[PDB]
Amino acid sequence: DRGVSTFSPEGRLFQVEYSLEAIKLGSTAIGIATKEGVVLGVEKRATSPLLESDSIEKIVEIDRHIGCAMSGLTADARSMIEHARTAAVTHNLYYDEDINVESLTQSVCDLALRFGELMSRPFGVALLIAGHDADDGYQLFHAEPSGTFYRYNAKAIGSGSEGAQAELLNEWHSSLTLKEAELLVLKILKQVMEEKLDENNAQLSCITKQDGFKIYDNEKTAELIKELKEKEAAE
Amino acid sequence: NNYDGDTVTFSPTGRLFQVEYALEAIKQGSVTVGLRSNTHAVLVALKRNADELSSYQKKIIKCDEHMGLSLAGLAPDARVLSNYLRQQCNYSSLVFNRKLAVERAGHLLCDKAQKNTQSYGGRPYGVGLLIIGYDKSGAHLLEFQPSGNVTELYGTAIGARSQGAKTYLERTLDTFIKIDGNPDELIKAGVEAISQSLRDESLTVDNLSIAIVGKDTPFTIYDGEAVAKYI
Amino acid sequence: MDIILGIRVQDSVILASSKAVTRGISVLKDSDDKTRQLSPHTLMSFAGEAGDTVQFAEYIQANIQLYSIREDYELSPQAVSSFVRQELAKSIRSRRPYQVNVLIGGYDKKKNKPELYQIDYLGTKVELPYGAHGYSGFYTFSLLDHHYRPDMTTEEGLDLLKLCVQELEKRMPMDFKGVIVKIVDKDGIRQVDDF
Amino acid sequence: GYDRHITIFSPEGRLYQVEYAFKATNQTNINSLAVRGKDCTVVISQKKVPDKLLDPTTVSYIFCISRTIGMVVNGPIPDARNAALRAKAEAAEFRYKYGYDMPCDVLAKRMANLSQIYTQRAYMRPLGVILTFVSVDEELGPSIYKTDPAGYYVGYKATATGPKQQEITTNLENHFKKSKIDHINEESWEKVVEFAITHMIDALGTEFSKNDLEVGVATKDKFFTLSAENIEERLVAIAEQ
Amino acid sequence: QFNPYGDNGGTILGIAGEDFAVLAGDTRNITDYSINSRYEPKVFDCGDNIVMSANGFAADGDALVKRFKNSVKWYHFDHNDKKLSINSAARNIQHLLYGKRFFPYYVHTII
Amino acid sequence: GYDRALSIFSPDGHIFQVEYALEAVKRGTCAVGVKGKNCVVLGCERRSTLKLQDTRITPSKVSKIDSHVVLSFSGLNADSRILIEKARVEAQSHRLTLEDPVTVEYLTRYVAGVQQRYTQSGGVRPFGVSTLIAGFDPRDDEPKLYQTEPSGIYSSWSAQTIGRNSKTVREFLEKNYDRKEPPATVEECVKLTVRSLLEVVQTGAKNIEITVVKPDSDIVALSSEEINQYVTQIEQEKQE
Amino acid sequence: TGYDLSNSVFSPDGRNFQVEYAVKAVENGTTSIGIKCNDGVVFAVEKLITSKLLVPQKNVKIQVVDRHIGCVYSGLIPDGRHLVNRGREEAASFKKLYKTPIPIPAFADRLGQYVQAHTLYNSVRPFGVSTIFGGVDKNGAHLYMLEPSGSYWGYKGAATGKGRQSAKAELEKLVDHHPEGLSAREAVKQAAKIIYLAHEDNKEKDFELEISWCSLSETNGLHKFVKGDLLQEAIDFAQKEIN
Amino acid sequence: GSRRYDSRTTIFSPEGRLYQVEYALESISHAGTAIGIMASDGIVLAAERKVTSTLLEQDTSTEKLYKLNDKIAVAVAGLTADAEILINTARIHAQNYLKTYNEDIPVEILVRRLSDIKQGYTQHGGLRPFGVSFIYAGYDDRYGYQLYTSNPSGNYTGWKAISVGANTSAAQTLLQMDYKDDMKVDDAIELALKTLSKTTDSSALTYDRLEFATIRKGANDGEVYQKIFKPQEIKDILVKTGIT
Amino acid sequence: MTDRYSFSLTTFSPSGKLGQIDYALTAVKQGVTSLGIKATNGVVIATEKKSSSPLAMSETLSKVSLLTPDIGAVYSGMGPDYRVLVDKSRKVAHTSYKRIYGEYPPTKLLVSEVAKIMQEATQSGGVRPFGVSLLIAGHDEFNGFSLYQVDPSGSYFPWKATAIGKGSVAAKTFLEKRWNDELELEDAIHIALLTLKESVEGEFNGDTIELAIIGDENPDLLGYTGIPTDKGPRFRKLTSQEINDRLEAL
Ligand SMILES: [Cl-]
Repeated sequence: DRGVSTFSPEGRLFQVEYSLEAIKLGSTAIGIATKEGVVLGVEKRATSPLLESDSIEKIVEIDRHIGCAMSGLTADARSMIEHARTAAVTHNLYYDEDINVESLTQSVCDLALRFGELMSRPFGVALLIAGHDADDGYQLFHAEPSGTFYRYNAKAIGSGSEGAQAELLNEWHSSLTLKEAELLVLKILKQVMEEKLDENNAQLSCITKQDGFKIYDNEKTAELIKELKEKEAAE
Repeated sequence: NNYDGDTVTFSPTGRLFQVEYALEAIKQGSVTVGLRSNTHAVLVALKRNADELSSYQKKIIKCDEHMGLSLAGLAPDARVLSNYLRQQCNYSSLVFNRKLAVERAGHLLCDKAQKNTQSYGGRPYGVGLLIIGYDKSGAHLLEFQPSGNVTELYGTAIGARSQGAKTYLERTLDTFIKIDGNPDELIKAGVEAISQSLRDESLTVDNLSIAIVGKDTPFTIYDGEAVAKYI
Repeated sequence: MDIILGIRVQDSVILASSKAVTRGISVLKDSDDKTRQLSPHTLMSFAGEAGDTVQFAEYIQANIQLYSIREDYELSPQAVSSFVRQELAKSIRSRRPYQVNVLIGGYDKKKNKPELYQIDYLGTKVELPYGAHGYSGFYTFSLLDHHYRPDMTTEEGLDLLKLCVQELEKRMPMDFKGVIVKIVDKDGIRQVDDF
Repeated sequence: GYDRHITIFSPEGRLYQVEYAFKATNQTNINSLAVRGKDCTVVISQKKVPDKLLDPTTVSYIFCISRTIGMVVNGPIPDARNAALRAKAEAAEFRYKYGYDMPCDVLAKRMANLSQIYTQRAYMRPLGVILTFVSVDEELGPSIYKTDPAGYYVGYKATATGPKQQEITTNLENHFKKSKIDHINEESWEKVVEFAITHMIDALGTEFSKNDLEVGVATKDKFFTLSAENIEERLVAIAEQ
Repeated sequence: QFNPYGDNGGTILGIAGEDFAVLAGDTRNITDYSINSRYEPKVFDCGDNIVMSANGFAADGDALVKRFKNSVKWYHFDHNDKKLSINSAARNIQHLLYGKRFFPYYVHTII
Repeated sequence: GYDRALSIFSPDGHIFQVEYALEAVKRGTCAVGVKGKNCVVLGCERRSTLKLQDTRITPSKVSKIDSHVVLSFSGLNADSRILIEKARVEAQSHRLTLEDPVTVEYLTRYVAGVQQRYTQSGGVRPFGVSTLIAGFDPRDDEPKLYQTEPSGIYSSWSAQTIGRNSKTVREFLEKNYDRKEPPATVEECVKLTVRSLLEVVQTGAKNIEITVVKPDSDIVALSSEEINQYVTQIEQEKQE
Repeated sequence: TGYDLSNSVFSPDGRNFQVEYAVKAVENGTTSIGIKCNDGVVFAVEKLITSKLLVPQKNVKIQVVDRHIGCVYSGLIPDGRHLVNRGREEAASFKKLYKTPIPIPAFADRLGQYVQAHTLYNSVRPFGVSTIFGGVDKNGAHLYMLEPSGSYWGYKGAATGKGRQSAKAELEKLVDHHPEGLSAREAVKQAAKIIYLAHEDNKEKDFELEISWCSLSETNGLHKFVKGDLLQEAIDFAQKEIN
Repeated sequence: GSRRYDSRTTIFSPEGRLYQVEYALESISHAGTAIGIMASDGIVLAAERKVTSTLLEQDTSTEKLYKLNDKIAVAVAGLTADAEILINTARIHAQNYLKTYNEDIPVEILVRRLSDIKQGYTQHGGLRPFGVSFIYAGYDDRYGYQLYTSNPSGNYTGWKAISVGANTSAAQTLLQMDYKDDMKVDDAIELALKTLSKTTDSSALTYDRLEFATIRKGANDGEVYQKIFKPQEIKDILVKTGIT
Repeated sequence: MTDRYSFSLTTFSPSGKLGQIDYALTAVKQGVTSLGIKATNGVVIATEKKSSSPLAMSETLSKVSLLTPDIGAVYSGMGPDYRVLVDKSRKVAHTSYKRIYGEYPPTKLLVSEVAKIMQEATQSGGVRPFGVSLLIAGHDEFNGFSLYQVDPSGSYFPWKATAIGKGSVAAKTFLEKRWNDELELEDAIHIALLTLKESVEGEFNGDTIELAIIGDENPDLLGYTGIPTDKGPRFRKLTSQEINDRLEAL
């Protein structure tokens, strides 16, 4: 065989590149950042109809001001979320304040390359980290198993990412309202999803300065889905 | 071929392929330039984005009030090495009340990178660094390679198409070395140097990254509207 | 803490434990239950150093409950007492020993016999017809030595116990705020509410 | 066939790494010889200094392990010096722990045990050396004990090691058939050294100058090496007879 | 038996106004009945508009200030040059002090 | 200590050791879980190539983790004991610190976490086991049924099956289980569970085990005759 | 085969191919030399000027150990630094316990045993440097050369790197023409000449000369770098001889 | 590094099998047959010694049957050296339980712990598994007489009658034929010997190639006795059933 | 650095063989012949002293070793492996028995400890099995005289008489014809010498043969007097002269 921390001739780490292929097989997750808030949405993708879809937890709270969506080997994300929550709470204990979204993301990304012959392999999951702080306002970050993170105005990850990202390139502008962003996530999810989008197989969430991180009810999302279908038929 | 499975293996011609593959990661990285006069030292870096919706990856990192570097290659490896430099600079201050010499900073990075090239299990660092600083012997510029080799220079560049800026600085050597007591002109020379490595893209306001340190100037980084002056 | 008593009669084991928790010159509580059910037919009362007592009792309780789940079977009172003794025997040569004394009352369902074990903080175990810890025995034993018979009923055991509490309430210096009484027999563990 | 890379058994019950360590023994192309007198033990070895830029005084394969024990090595110098440093440390520790000087045969056994471990444990390679230990033991008298990369060791009446070892071995065998005894019946160590050099000359068929040889001598309470002039004095005595 | 603590004397004083705050301290340093220095400052500017003094055993005082100044430096490195607010500094100093709960810094700290 | 990374990524982005552990689960005897309006039923297959067995002492397929939660599995039997032991220890540890028994979701989350840890720890292979975890939360009458697998993912199910020929019995459950109206009684829930196993098993003799869990720590295992009555009743209705 | 894929494996010859492969890395490096003289030693090295942008005199390659030992090497420069760092630790512990500064032969074996240890296991790589080193102690002057295998000897003169054969030939002439001995100041001049003559095997890029020395009379038994007037004087002597 | 030489003893095949466990079972299938039969009033353990030599000391020998405590014994099939490591561990475990609870260890608890040790060697540590299969025969006051088996996988099961080692397929068919539930010890003794006699790879079954043991309540009143048969006692029981 | 070989080097092959153990047994087969015979009042163990060179002093190399005063050992296979096993065997007799019970271990238990050491080299990380088979003869109060064989796998068997190594197949057949349960110790020594002559090719005398017995107590070899219960070692190595005396009446 070969070392886990081996470089390829092109100057990339084999294991990190292979984990990126696992993330492409994962379910779609989309995030959009506005001046009124950040929206996070995911495809649940139940493997069977007997599976109770509400138990599928792919959007997750880290703190009141920070939320998180995932895509890939979702089991790998548990210890990442655990670390993120501890980092957020620990900082509040040491400094009597909220921790910056960027500093949280950096803390999570420090775990990424702690593998070799430390854990035995990289994480096989990508994260979208969305939050708010007083200094830099509403933010969205894409955290990869390479240990790298980019800030985004909008970002899609998962199986339908490259098609959804191209759609986000055209639709995003710096004056989007929160409601406009909500509909946009639903619209783009419906386009890349295999099965027909409804309140049971898709989930929305947002983070605002005022109310913090909230996962939407199935009743609330259902009305936004109905509002979306009516607006597309109206021209 | 059969001798590139790990860093502990020599090839029949005496080469370390894992170290060479790590060197290759730097070549894929975005271009960054370093140059100095007798009074100041300047870093200029071209930042890279994922797409139009993404931010531009930050290339420059501060290590102390009098020292800092720019990166090209694996960014997390730069974070580890810069953190180590922050600690070593800090140890020097707390224990000896002494600012760490830029030369010692280079020696310490060399030795840390070397240990990762002689033992089983580990891997070489996959990043190159340009360290600038001002200490008791004036301005300094260093080039770090993950083979362990550290080199002191008047000017240099690393990353993709770095040969263009490196040739330019080799011609301009006599001019920019004597830009003493004039920060803006030394930066202008650095911005003109990195321009020789551009293809199809030009320097914009959220694309360019500049840093400076000198006689009466702490290590500071300029981004955004603060670099509009130099376009 | 302070007063814990135990009496083994024909068909049951009766444990009586004081209700007072005192700290300094203040009685902080007068309804404290100084006991833990280890298994359906095994009860342990305890007294000693503050904090240590409940920490030890609950630790033993967790271990016996774990055993019960693993084997789908209830350990005999003799087996539970031996486990507890060993834990205290380990403790006495530790950096900081558990300063806890216990009585273990149980009904062995295989033998159809009640059993009472007295174990001090050193890990000194004895099976007895009647038992006590601390200064309590200095008053009650002479009373039990006289009035106790091996063939007594549960009701006769309760009357014998009333006699002991009355003697303690007369001659003891401290107000221990009465006792909670619990019976262990073939049908399990139950509490006498009016004592 | 990874059974030839580490010290595990091959299908025919062999350890190839041990066998290849034996071949490293002759990499220096040097022959050594050891004999016993009445009062002493002499060891001689060839000294080849090819490069003119070398300091010849630093080129040596004989080592003073303790005051009483000497050691000559057949094999590459890095492994030789590794063995020498360990032997010196072992001999010193023995004296501290047990209150008397470590015997030659006991040190040989200890170093042989260490070698055995490298043939059984995978992470450690065998040393490509053969170690010949010499002394005048206070109980057993003149002693020669030799160690190899297999972990084998035994005492010797006399011995030889190197590429042309067999020629030297039979030459010594034929002498002891004739003399009918276990040693060189000689009073002084000087003449025992002369015997050693004489029989090496006959077996190898080469002449020696003062710089072509290296000599170590063990007597009661000290082992020492000879200088070039001490050897030259010895070469003159042989020539004048 | 070796006594790891000493008393370097001196006194400090902090008052807060509407849009300002003062932290004062005398410059005398003593041991027993002797004067070590007539001018040895023990009120320090720690950056981010925070002034600090740790009065009592001077060795512990200097150690604490040195560690807090260092804490401010790393706060900038780890959190994008964010300004350390006075309330955040206070909480951070609590953890510095309580970290030696069983071998305390023998000082009275005011910021 | 033995350090080797055994679970690693392949070029196509798969972790083969985790996927091969799923093949061990596919080899195991079939297990099924069905939850009704007021109960959960766990059914388990037992292969009949083993006669001369002693069923008194042979390890049962369904294990109590606490008095209110049960765990069944499909895959390597030896591997399952390690998970069951850890689960039982955590159940008692939870009671000790929180002063309340575990929820079914929490217990599942713990077991699934252990399984995940063995997919990115050096020197270990993944568990060749998938589990069905069922029960009722303290002071709650809503039935709970969860599933875990070697990768570490877990989820809630109205009804689910695992093991060999599980795709056949899942097919049966998908058309016979109504979400709008789950089995209203204990009898209805057991019958649907037995029916689903009869699609795969062979004979309804000593091949099927059934365990019923009701609220407030009410768990009981059915005997041969009791199960055989369900088998006899189903076959007579079938001939139509 | 496959015997050369792992360190510490004997080939059927009785060779360690990994060590021989490390020697190839040494042969690839720049030329460095050592000259033993009357009461001390002299070290010199070739520094290839890759670019105009290199600051002259500010990429120092010769290293001091303790205050009386100088070290220079050819091959992988980082590996050499690792060896010197160890040498400094070894010298420090010797002086700590025994008070006196470490003798040169004692120091030589400390490096030797350490380099040899990196040929015993497959979990480490052999050193990719040959190290020329020495100094002055109680018994006078000593010059040594250490190789990847851990093999070292004492030398009258030593050379390693890409121009080793040229340098060796020039060294042998000095030994023959000066049997009584060479002086310290002469050895500095000769060192310059030999580096310039050895530069013919690396003549694409022009180079920078660097010399150091230890002498009982000239440097009081301590290691010092040759700079200024004495350096320029040595350069001029070398320039006159090539023409 | 050392990665090159690692056999990876604790991995799955593409089919989801553990290579080393399967290969250890293949090793055990060449070992001398051992049979256990459980009766209502006792248990029989019978085992065939591996091809004996006439100069082997038969009376002072132990290869197949080992005593764990006064109430529990095991029959071995596989590598003897591996079995003795596990036997000593099991003996210690039984004494730990007795020390802790002042009661003799229940049979299943001892079997589970020994089986858990085997399991560990298949999941972690990178070591080869133990090439051993046990038949456990024992008594406790909960379940009475019990027969168990464990194998290198660390999986264990309970039995009325079972065989391990060589020719288990043929042996199990014969046991399945003649076994019934109301059987007595003396009948079980006869079944065990008859089964070995038909499944043996030898020409004829003799006293010197056998080890035999019973666990009865045939002591005096409500107590269990372990009888490891002497050579002469095996010779007599072989004549009494008419095999020789 | 550090021992990275934390995994087994001996593993099961598809056919169920443990390769390294089999190959270790092959190394034992190549080794020089050694044997052991048990008599009514003693035990004898013998082997050939294969000299590596005539210049070598074969007295300094001992193939037959004392483990305890009443137990001795001989081997066939790799000599160095045997030497370290004797060191470990001597120590374990003290650490795990004599320092606990104040008396030397019985033969069967010391054999059991040596077997354990050899089994661990078959399963532990980064090691090969021992390339030797041992024959251990001994006496103890409650078991009397006994003879055991220990193989590379860690298996051990008790023997009335046996042989191991080069010509073990023929030697075992020879011993079967001659052995009875009424053999006196002197008769067993005689048979041992006869059996060994068949496998030896060159010189056959007291200098090329190594032979020791486990017999009566030897008070003269104890080194002190005054304690009645201490009566001396039962292990005795026969001298070169004592062997030649028995080779005349052969
Ligand atoms: Cl030893």
